[PDB]
Amino acid sequence: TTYSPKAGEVQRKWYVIDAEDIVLGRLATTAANLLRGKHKPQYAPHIDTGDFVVVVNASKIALTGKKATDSLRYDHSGRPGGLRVTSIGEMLAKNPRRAVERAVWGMMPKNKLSRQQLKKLKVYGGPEHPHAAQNPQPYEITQIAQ
Amino acid sequence: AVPKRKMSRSNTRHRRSQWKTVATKLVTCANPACGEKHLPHTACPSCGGYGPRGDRRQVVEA
Amino acid sequence: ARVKRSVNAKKKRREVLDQASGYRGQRSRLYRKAKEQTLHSATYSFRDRRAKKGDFRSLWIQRINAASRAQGMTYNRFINGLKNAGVEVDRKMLAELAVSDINAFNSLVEVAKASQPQN
Amino acid sequence: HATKTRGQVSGGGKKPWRQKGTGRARQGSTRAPQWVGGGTVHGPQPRSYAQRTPKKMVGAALRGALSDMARDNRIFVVTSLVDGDKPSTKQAKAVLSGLAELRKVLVVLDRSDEIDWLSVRNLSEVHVLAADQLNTYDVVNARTIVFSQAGLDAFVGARSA
Amino acid sequence: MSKTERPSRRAALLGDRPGSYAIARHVRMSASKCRRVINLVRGMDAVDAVTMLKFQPQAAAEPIRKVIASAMANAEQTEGLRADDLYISQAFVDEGITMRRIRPRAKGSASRILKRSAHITVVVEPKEARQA
RNA sequence: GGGCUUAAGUUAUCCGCCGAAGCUGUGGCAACCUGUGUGGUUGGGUAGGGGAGCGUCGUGUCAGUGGUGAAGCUGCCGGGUGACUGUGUGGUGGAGUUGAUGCGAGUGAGAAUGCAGGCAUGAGUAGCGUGUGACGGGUGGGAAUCCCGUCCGCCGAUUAUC
RNA sequence: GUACCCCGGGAGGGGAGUGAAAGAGUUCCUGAAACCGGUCGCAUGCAAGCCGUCAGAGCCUGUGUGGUGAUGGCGUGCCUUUUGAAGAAUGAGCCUGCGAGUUAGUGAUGCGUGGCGAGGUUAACCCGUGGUGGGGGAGUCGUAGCGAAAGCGAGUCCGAUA
Ligand SMILES: [Mg+2]
Ligand SMILES: [Mg+2]
Ligand SMILES: [Mg+2]
Ligand SMILES: [Mg+2]
Ligand SMILES: [Mg+2]
Ligand SMILES: [Mg+2]
Ligand SMILES: [Mg+2]
Ligand SMILES: [Mg+2]
Ligand SMILES: [Mg+2]
Ligand SMILES: [Mg+2]
Ligand SMILES: [Mg+2]
Ligand SMILES: [Mg+2]
Ligand SMILES: [Mg+2]
Ligand SMILES: [Mg+2]
Ligand SMILES: [Mg+2]
Ligand SMILES: [Mg+2]
Ligand SMILES: [Mg+2]
Ligand SMILES: [Mg+2]
Ligand SMILES: [Mg+2]
Ligand SMILES: [Mg+2]
Ligand SMILES: [Mg+2]
Ligand SMILES: [Mg+2]
Ligand SMILES: [Mg+2]
Ligand SMILES: [Mg+2]
Ligand SMILES: [Mg+2]
Ligand SMILES: [Mg+2]
Ligand SMILES: [Mg+2]
Ligand SMILES: [Mg+2]
Ligand SMILES: [Mg+2]
Ligand SMILES: [Mg+2]
Ligand SMILES: [Mg+2]
Ligand SMILES: [Mg+2]
Ligand SMILES: [Mg+2]
Ligand SMILES: [Zn+2]
Repeated sequence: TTYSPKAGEVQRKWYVIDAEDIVLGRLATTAANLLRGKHKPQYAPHIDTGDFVVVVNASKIALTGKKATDSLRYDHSGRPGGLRVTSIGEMLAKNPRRAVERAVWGMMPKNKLSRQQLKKLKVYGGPEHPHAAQNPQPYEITQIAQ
Repeated sequence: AVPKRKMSRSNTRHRRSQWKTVATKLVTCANPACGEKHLPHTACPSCGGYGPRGDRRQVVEA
Repeated sequence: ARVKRSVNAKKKRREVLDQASGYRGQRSRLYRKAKEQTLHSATYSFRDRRAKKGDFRSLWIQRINAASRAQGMTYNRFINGLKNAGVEVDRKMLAELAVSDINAFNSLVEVAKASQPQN
Repeated sequence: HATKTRGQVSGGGKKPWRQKGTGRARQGSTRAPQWVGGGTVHGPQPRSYAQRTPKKMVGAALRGALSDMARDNRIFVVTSLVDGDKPSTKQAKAVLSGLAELRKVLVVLDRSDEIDWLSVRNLSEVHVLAADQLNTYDVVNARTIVFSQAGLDAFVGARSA
Repeated sequence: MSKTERPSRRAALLGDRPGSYAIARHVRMSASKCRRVINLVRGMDAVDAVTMLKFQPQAAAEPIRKVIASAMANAEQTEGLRADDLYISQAFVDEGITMRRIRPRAKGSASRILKRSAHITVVVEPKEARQA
């Protein structure tokens, strides 16, 4: 019988990513991987084994090309003529948490568990966060060679 | 119009459970010699009386 | 020789309604609906018995990847290194090690590293 | 054994309702076979089951049935089973050449062995036959055959080489 | 078979526990309309239940009340329990015989009318059994 | 789809990996052919052809069996490759019926806007068929709806009488 | 065929009696399913569901097997009829019962099997009042074919004894 985690068996850690000059896609892939515990040998798709990810400097996220103006985010209220459009630059300046959360949510399985795990992603546009009681540890986005 | 399909047991019971009443509340007669339950702001069936303990009046000869 | 159908007929109905003994609504009460659902259940279970191999292999591969990336090695390089080293431990036991005996898994990671082409 | 077809059931002459417009299935009669009280489709009708078995086959089968228990030494020949009037007790005692169980008494004619026939009639473990009515079923059914002398004479004279 | 304790209503409703019960069978009222009142009456103290049912506007309050009273009376005769220390431990309504009738509609049509009945069962126990 | 040019884009090349019920491994089953002590090949399937069986009822025979409890129904614990099933074990039930081998079928139902019965859904929903009743007392377990009385209203070429 | 007592206007019930059995109480043998409920265990009020299947925590139970099942993957009913249907093509509200390849020919034509064999077999009918057994060979198929036929015949016909 293959190992399966039991409820609260796997401990969930707190991490803080400094999103200064980090591309939005890189940050979102890394955050989605951390939130779902994909870096752990005790991974299970049905049990939340992921960690808490705090992202600071979310207003300084890097965008390449003309994305800050030409890359659009859409919302619809459901009633006719109820479409709103904004750009990712204006989202990052105005509501960086919403921008980062949209980018991360697009990168997770469309689940009930994923909706629960996205609540662990705390996003702040400034360099400071209020979660010093949880002692988030720094996380560096890095690649493994070959 | 006419129902398109048979309603499921879950939905039928969901709607049907709301067809219900409430229990009548009842209050004790203020008359010491009656002490029987009656409706609030209603004359007592057992003694036909109404009012507080001090100033009682007879509403029904029953 | 007039025969009555009930004694022979109720046997399959009892069987099917026993197989449908957790289903929701008409599927657990009526023989025809339960029969349709048991047809679907048989198709689903035959398909999932074959897909179980791939599902469990995917889970093992993910766990092996996670445990070998903590040692600075990707899964593809780890598997190629174990193939070149001659250690034929399959992904089921590799994942069991990666969860239960992480030191043995890390030693296997070192074995795989030493057996890479390095080119 | 007989049943009634849809034409033999009482009534059912007229169409129950109109072909179109009623919202009901099309019916032509009330005695159609899918109706409660309607006709039976392929139910039994009177028939005879007698088969035209070749004579040689019947004779050979009776021969083999007799031989099976001639080689088993279960065939006995007696002169008679009773003296005088008709007792069942006396020939019941006499048929104890074997156990009184599935015995067949082969006597001659309906008159030459009237006394023997009436004696063995009530034993209920004895099937009594005339020699001219020997058949395979009664021989394969029997555990012993007890011929009377004249019964064996009649059987051997009737059929032989 | 050749086993003891043939099944009985008391063994299934009480089972050697003190208390009693009553059944009103073939009450010419629908089971749902009786249940609308039985749900109110279940679990209550028996005297409170009968006094409340004296004031309940529903038509099913008069049958059910009688049943409760009968149950109480039974408990006062086979068990020696008093009426004021009894509570309605169980209460349920089952369906009885439903008569078929015809109501003539327009255009030569006849619609079906179902006259439903109900069996009302009430089981009363001493108040000390409420938590035990 | 998220997101991607800091390619996760195109392109050439090299090194790995993932990926099916394919192939290999291991453990069962089955059809045909073949030397007849290796085994080989094969086993998706509608119309359709061929082969072999499960269950129901009646029945010859044999062996039985049943109030120390048959049938039927209903649980639990098992069994077979399938129809299915136990000679396991209860409950209910109250008079039949089991196994072997043959014999005969009114022998198997999910559907025909199929037939009969019973019961759901809509739903405590629509309707309760032109309208004027009110009060006092009585009867009664129970009264808006019964009886009596008093007010009031209604028909009156008819809500009258024959 | 339920005396008598209790609640009730009654209906109904509860005690009690008769009975082997009354949960055999006249709606009376057995008493299935749909359907209707009471009780207990688990789950369920952030969730998109052909309602299952595989993976799977937790709880209850543990009669160490069973109930439920958060959560993850996969997953568009059944039948008919179609090139193609989850189909917004047909039919089906549900359950129980019933409802469609049969029977007759000394029919036609095959096959399996048994008997007899250059032969096989009887029909009506007769005897057995005792039946499923015996007789009955009239007929019928095989025994030689070819030709319109006369006819000839291992040949015959078209043909000229080709
Ligand atoms: Mg709804
Ligand atoms: Mg595979
Ligand atoms: Mg006719
Ligand atoms: Mg006609
Ligand atoms: Mg008839
Ligand atoms: Mg009319
Ligand atoms: Mg294969
Ligand atoms: Mg095949
Ligand atoms: Mg076919
Ligand atoms: Mg015996
Ligand atoms: Mg039988
Ligand atoms: Mg048999
Ligand atoms: Mg049939
Ligand atoms: Mg059916
Ligand atoms: Mg039907
Ligand atoms: Mg209803
Ligand atoms: Mg309402
Ligand atoms: Mg409505
Ligand atoms: Mg309304
Ligand atoms: Mg209304
Ligand atoms: Mg008046
Ligand atoms: Mg006037
Ligand atoms: Mg008596
Ligand atoms: Mg019983
Ligand atoms: Mg009955
Ligand atoms: Mg929730
Ligand atoms: Mg979706
Ligand atoms: Mg076709
Ligand atoms: Mg077409
Ligand atoms: Mg449709
Ligand atoms: Mg549809
Ligand atoms: Mg059509
Ligand atoms: Mg329809
Ligand atoms: Zn009072």
